[PDB]
Amino acid sequence: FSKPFMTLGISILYRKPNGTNPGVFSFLNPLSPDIWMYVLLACLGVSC
Amino acid sequence: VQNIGGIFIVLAAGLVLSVFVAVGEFLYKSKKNAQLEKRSFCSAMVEE
Ligand SMILES: *[C@@H]1O[C@H](CO)[C@@H](O[C@@H]2O[C@H](CO)[C@@H](O[C@@H]3O[C@H](CO[C@H]4O[C@H](CO)[C@@H](O)[C@H](O)[C@@H]4O[C@@H]4O[C@H](CO)[C@@H](O[C@@H]5O[C@H](CO)[C@H](O)[C@H](O)[C@H]5O)[C@H](O)[C@H]4NC(C)=O)[C@@H](O)[C@H](O[C@H]4O[C@H](CO)[C@@H](O)[C@H](O)[C@@H]4O)[C@@H]3O)[C@H](O)[C@H]2NC(C)=O)[C@H](O)[C@H]1NC(C)=O
Ligand SMILES: CCCCCCCC/C=C/CCCCCCCC(=O)O[C@@H](COC(=O)CCCCCCCCCCCCCCC)COP(=O)([O-])OCC[N+](C)(C)C
Ligand SMILES: CCCCCCCC/C=C/CCCCCCCC(=O)O[C@@H](COC(=O)CCCCCCCCCCCCCCC)COP(=O)([O-])OCC[N+](C)(C)C
Ligand SMILES: CC(C)CCC[C@@H](C)[C@H]1CC[C@H]2[C@@H]3CC=C4C[C@@H](O)CC[C@]4(C)[C@H]3CC[C@]12C
Ligand SMILES: CC(C)CCC[C@@H](C)[C@H]1CC[C@H]2[C@@H]3CC=C4C[C@@H](O)CC[C@]4(C)[C@H]3CC[C@]12C
Repeated sequence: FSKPFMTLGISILYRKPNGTNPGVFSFLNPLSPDIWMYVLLACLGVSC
Repeated sequence: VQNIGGIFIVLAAGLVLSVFVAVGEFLYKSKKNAQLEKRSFCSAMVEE
């Protein structure tokens, strides 16, 4: 061989995992969809 | 409902407590008016 004209390295080719975006109704996520109903039935209940 | 949960219990606890004290104030104005006309049914039925 001669001297190198390029330096290598063995590594792993693999797909990037798809970063599904936090879509525009993202702020409803910190409570469960039945709890948002339970709050809504509370403010419809306690007001009655 | 597993996470927070218990604030709905004390919401159901205080409002049942509040109906109890609502009757006791209703029976208290039937008590200060008990020296006026009759014992219960005068101040009850007019305020019912
Ligand atoms: C990037 O983000 C995206 C998000 O969209 C992702 O991209 C794609 O994700 C896909 C999902 O993994 C991936 O797979 C292709 O999609 C479909 C999947 O449909 C069914 O296809 C196969 C059946 O042919 C199944 O193997 C699949 O699992 C799938 O659903 C059901 O799964 C069951 C489990 O195997 C299967 O078998 C049943 O299993 C039970 C228990 O084991 C019983 O035995 C039962 O009897 C079995 O039937 C179910 O049958 C199956 N249901 C149905 C209705 O099929 C698929 O079309 C595709 O290829 C299939 O079909 C083609 C048709 O010709 C054929 O070419 C294939 O051989 C294969 O049969 C794939 O499976 C996509 O590849 C991927 N796309 C890309 C570009 O990546 C990525 O996940 C994200 N990327 C990263 C890195 O995260
Ligand atoms: C503290 C106040 C409480 C109020 C009580 C009432 C609460 C009653 C609520 C009850 C449930 C409402 C939210 C649903 C549950 C969210 C989970 C879900 O899966 O939905 C998802 C579908 O997107 C939707 O469909 C969301 C619903 C749309 C209407 C939102 C009205 C806002 C509430 C009106 C309040 C204003 C008036 C208030 C009074 C003046 C949302 O998630 P995503 O982002 O779409 O994820 C996918 C994105 N992606 C596809 C790219 C991957
Ligand atoms: C006294 C006691 C009460 C009496 C009983 C009465 C009976 C009541 C019993 C009710 C039982 C519960 C049934 C509903 C269950 C829904 C949960 C769910 O998973 O679905 C979805 C809810 O996401 C929504 O789409 C919500 C609807 C829009 C939100 C706005 C509503 C309030 C607006 C403001 C309020 C103003 C407040 C004013 C205050 C003065 C979430 O999943 P998804 O992925 O989004 O699904 C998409 C569906 N889609 C495609 C059709 C869109
Ligand atoms: C005042 C009223 C209108 C509020 C809304 C209705 C209340 C009474 C109901 C609606 C759904 C109910 C909850 C449904 C599920 C559970 C899980 C269980 O393991 C304990 C009770 C608990 C936590 C319930 C408590 C009472 C509850 C919150
Ligand atoms: C705990 C229940 C069962 C019995 C006690 C009820 C209490 C909360 C009620 C009964 C009598 C009420 C009082 C009766 C009259 C007056 C005068 C008015 O100008 C201001 C309110 C005031 C001062 C009321 C405040 C509330 C009161 C003290």
